[PDB]
Amino acid sequence: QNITEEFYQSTCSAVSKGYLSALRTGWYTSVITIELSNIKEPKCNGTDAKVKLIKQELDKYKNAVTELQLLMQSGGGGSGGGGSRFPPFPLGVGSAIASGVAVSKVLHLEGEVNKIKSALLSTNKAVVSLSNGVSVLTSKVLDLKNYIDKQLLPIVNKQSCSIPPIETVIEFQQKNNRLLEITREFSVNAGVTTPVSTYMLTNSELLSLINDMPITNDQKKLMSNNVPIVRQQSYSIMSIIKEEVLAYVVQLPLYGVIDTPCWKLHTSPLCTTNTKEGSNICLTRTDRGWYCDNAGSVSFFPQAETCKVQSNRVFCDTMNSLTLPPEVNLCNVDIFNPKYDCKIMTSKTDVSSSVITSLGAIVSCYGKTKCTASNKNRGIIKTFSNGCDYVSNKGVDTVSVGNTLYYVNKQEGKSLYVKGEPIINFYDPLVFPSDEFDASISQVNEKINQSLAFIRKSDELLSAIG
Amino acid sequence: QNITEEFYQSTCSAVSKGYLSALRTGWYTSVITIELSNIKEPKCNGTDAKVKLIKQELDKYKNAVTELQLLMQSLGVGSAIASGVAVSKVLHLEGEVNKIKSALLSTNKAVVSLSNGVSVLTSKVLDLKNYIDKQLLPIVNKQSCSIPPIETVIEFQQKNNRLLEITREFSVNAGVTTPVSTYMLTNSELLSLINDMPITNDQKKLMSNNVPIVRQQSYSIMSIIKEEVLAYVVQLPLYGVIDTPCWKLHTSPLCTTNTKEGSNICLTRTDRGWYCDNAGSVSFFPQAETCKVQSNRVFCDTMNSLTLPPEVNLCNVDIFNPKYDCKIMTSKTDVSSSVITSLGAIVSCYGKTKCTASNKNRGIIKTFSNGCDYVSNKGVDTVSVGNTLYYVNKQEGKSLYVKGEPIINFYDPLVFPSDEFDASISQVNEKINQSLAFIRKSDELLSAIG
Amino acid sequence: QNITEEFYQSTCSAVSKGYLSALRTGWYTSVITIELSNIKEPKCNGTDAKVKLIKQELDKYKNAVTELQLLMQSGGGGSFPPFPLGVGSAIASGVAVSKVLHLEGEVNKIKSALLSTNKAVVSLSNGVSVLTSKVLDLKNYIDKQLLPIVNKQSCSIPPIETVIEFQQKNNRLLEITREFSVNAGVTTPVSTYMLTNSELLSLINDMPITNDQKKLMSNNVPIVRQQSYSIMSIIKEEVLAYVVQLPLYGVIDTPCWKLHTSPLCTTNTKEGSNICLTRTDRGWYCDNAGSVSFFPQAETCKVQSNRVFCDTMNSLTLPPEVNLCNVDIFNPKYDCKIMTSKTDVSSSVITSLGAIVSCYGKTKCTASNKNRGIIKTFSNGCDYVSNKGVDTVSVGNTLYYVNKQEGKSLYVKGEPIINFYDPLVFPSDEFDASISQVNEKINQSLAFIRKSDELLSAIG
Repeated sequence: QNITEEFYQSTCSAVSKGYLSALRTGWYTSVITIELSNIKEPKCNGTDAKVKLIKQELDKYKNAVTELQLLMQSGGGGSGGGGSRFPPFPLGVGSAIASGVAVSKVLHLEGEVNKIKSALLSTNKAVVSLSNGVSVLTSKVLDLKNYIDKQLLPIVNKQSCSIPPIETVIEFQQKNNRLLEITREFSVNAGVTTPVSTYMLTNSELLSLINDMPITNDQKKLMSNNVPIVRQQSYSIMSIIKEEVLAYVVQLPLYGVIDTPCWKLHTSPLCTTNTKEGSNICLTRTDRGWYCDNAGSVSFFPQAETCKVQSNRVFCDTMNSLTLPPEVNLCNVDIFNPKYDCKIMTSKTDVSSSVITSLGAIVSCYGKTKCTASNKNRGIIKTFSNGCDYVSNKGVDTVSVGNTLYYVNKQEGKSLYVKGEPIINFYDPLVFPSDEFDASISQVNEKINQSLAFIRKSDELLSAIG
Repeated sequence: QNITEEFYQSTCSAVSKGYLSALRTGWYTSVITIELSNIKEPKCNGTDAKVKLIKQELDKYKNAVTELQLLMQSLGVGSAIASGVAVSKVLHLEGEVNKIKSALLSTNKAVVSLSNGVSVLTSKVLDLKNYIDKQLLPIVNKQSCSIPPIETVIEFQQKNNRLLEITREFSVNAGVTTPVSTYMLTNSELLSLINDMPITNDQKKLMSNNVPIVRQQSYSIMSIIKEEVLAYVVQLPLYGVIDTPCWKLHTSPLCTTNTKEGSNICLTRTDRGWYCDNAGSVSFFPQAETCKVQSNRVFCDTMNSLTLPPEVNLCNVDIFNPKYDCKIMTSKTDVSSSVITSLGAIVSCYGKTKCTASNKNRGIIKTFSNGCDYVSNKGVDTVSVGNTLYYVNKQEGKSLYVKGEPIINFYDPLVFPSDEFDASISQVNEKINQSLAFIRKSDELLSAIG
Repeated sequence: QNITEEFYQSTCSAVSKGYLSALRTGWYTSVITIELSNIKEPKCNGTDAKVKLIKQELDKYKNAVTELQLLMQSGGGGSFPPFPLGVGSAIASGVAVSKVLHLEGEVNKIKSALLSTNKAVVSLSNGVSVLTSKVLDLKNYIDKQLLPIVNKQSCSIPPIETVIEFQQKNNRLLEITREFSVNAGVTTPVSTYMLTNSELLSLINDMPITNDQKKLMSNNVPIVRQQSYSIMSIIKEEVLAYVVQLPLYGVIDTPCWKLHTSPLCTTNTKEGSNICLTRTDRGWYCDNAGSVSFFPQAETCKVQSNRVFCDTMNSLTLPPEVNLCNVDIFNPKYDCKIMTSKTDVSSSVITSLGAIVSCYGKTKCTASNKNRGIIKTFSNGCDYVSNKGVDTVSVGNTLYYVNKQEGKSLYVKGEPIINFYDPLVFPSDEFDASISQVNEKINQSLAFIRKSDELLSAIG
């Protein structure tokens, strides 16, 4: 690839370029089914150890079915059970599984299970048009019902217990295990699971489902090569168990935006060094996070949690995002530019830290803190002094600030240092607004203008009073 | 249940009513036990395949016992497991292990009163002592290793598995696991425990019907391995508040819409989250991540709650009431966003952003103007703001739009305190009045210089 | 373990002393390997039930190998609080080792290291020298015990013991693959499948630490597992290799103390006409190489007995004089960090051996003993109760349980400093301020009132 990075000395920030987008823009819902045996508790006067084992396994099957019935009588969510942390203040709140739960609700209607049974009578992969009009893919991943009714029931519902061969015991355990594990995952998660396990959907099943999705060939390639990330961004929703059938909705991500350029903004505090003790003013860019070009705008992801990087491919999730004009990138070229009100925040908090970037490290070293960049073999190679500086991952293994040792990413590429005057040095510290939790260049310049003009006016008055 | 929803246009915020409470006020603790074999590494001379398998499984068991021994001893702020830890510290005191042990010699369910006066159900859930001693100790740990049946191999793996899985769960969770897994306590065991608890039949019905949520809000606490017994404490919620009115507050930014650049002021209700009536007060859950909803039933932990006067609800009906000072934030951040409510969607559309509500068949069914607006989930499937597509909840209910003047209009922007990250109506009013007072001091002074 | 506690009425805060540090100062990485058989699909034309079971298990093995192959192509890793806290890269070390392992010829380096032995130090290319372990040899069992049975154009019938034993051996590979597949190749905590308990203990023995540190890690294996990563690296050349990244506790046994804070508001009669002040420096503090390591997110720190396992990457380095904020809040050497508001609601903080209660407004705030009932009804303000005869603390509809840990606590009487502040000069919405910054704003507002009022007074 060409992963590049730029450090701006003027603003104590860095931008990593060269990444390729994979944005989650929508959802694809599918229905997965397991055929279950009707079957009852064994009427079988039996005493052999193999009979005991088969009966124990049939009890595990029966209890799993019971526990899934309990799960179905509260099936999906109440827009779930529960949700993630309230999005940060600017962002919005969504209902992640509203789509899959909408499908799960339809499955609860009477006669729906019968529609699905009669489309999978002959085959394992069929489309069904539900009552509400939506057509869904429907899979049968496991046929217990056949195995128990043909191999097991003939030996347990006589009254006198045909002794099984040990191979039948082992085989029945093998088949029953997936139902058991699906039920465990559902019971401990209130019927909604993420990520989607290999029990909920195997690799072969997921790849077949991906190949049947209404997406492009490039989208199918991207999803197939990145099954782990897809599982990370998927939900399995318990829906129903009736008519000798278990049905759950699997909700796969839909990567509507692909291959658009992304970049990542890292920010560290930029304080004055020239003064001593509590006389220093600090500003810090606040727009850190991921950016991807998206439909003539920029999709901004401020939480480092909603984006997942493999190599140069950035799988972000549009639900946790803002939409901004392209001019936002001017904050990385001309932070005082007129077209965009670049957002900063201020304080007097004069303490040191370091941010590990994609292929480098930003160090904000203030006061008398030990700030150092070192190599496992050759020793210290860069000794920082007061201010905000940067060191590339080339030839550097660790960055040490205070008593904290950071390892840098040996993910390798080319970084460029853009020398420039720190902008904190352009502000008069007497008229500096040093408690802005969120501000902009225009808002801060506005407050400065106001304070200056008041000093102006009151002095004019105090001179005119002789 | 009749879930209802209201959208206050005046304050850009919605309220979902009709839910019913289940608030955890107490803890019930139970002592789960597994009887074990004092066994040692065996002195058999083996070399057979089935013998090798049984030795492997026995060493799995012995390593699990060793792991559990190395475990057993090695808003506000609270600790959720204080009750269970109290019981666990009781069990470490010598003599109590024998108390439970004799209490379960004959039966598998018992009530035991321990030394510091707590009455706890204790339950033997697995007896590896007797299986190992009667089926698996004879053929092993003598001169040379009589052969086992393959049925014995199968059965010993099947039995040792629960101990092994419990040991793993405790191994990665440092001896405290939540939710309580099915290996710690199966569905049958949990239901029996519930039916034997000293609680109302209302609580028995609620807990029995909502086992997964009970697991969500429970704890398995590793306690002891002594006297050939493994004991852990399971800690279950006691929902001392049931069927009281709960309601959910959703909020979104409310901004001026005209006309140019960054010349707008913004204001947002901050009190969003779950509310439930509780002993003549309102329990507020601000981390609405902590409440779990099944149908119309909201399960919350009161330890994650704040307590408010009932007058807090006035903020929904009249944000300028005298009695309660409604908490808001102010800002200038004029960005488009959307909140997916219980059965609708709030959309705050500002600037060039295109905002839409679409049905899966009719295409777009609403195009939002700049400002704060609402849409019901009747005939709406998705809400699209900018590049973000949200699906709306499809739980059904009735949704009422309460027309009103956006209160951000009532504010003169030239004296608007647009920094207030935590404020209220009256704090903003006080700052507005103070700025006006400074203005008027200067103004009447200069009028007087004539 | 002498846990002591002091409550400071003047500042509505409390310090619990008497703890011992265990700080994650660094990382230790090693490479774990499993030997795998190549094996193609068997194609033996037999249909005995045991043959069926063997071929099913081989299919599970084959799909596991394919899932690991996919995870290799993606790679293990291809890569917050505002108090300026740094932004690290947790698995950068292990990912560096994995990156090296991807290169041509490194697999054969480890393979040649591990023919004669099961544990050996390998020198890979980029100046990395890693301890390598071989923890399962599936290639030998498959190629000796299984392959003759099943690759013969007419498969010999296996004994049932072979079916069961193959399931036993294949289990660990299957479980490791399952863990990796739902975590995108990076799992934490490190499970007993990734690294069993005896394996982890041996790896601990072969770390470059003092025997005291080895004892500490081996006695708190659950904490070590919680603080460790397993990074899938490669499957190729009949070898599966994944990197294990263990915490490295370079600082242990130094003094640690925890600071708890609670809002300190004015009790007076009227309204939200109160001023409120709160120390913002809650969290853990540990002496560290002549400085104080500060952990503001007390979330990041585990506590076992009086030992505090913290991670330095969630910490700030502070001068020792920070502790002076616990003695004189107004001392000039260190500038104590506070916050202010008018926000009037009651809360309670459970300390190590007590409870701070900030009871404001018309709230029922009580402290109860389980056998005696309510033993204190808190009056409006900030107060403290010790666990000596106190079991629970109830504020509003919320019931907190007090820590019953044995120790001694000292109530330190003093005048609440919120009373020193004039409620009209008071800067009452400061999200993150200091004593000095509040004094600065108060002086500025006072000066404005002085000038404005005297000015308009002299206009006779």
